[PDB]
Amino acid sequence: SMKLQQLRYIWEVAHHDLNVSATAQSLYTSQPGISKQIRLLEDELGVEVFARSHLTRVTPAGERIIHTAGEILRKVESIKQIAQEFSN
Amino acid sequence: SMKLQQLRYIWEVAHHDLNVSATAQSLYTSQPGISKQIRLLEDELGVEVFARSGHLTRVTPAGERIIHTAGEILRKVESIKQIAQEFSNE
Repeated sequence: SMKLQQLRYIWEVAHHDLNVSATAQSLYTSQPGISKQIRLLEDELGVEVFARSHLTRVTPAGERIIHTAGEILRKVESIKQIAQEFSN
Repeated sequence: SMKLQQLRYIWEVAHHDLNVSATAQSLYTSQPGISKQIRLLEDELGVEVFARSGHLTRVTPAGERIIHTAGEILRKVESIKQIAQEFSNE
């Protein structure tokens, strides 16, 4: 049930200073879409990635999950590079 | 557009002797769904992960590399679930 897009969203929200609207604008998607997908992720993981009030901070569990999400996204980039190397 | 589900599929087909129906049986999904999702993945990457003949015959040279990275990705996904479990129960 966990989606790469969900991992992309939490990584991008964290690197746009927890501003979901700015994240939405840069990823050319809606703010409700991002929020709903993050909430689906958190329900499945049973932990919250961000503290809310506005998002205020990344939680201790969130710091770990986002860091691993970044590793996953770099490996997805590695797959595209492998594909480019074995084609024209 | 690349999906975690597609990385799981190419990994499991590779570890089920390239038998897509056996792979479907283990994952509790349909064989046509799996074959179509792998094809979409190969369309997006522009290379085949498996050589074809009517049946899949072998993993391609790019396929060996891509499946290996897919395995790394799946294990990192498992670690996120492990991290979440340890914090939700603290």
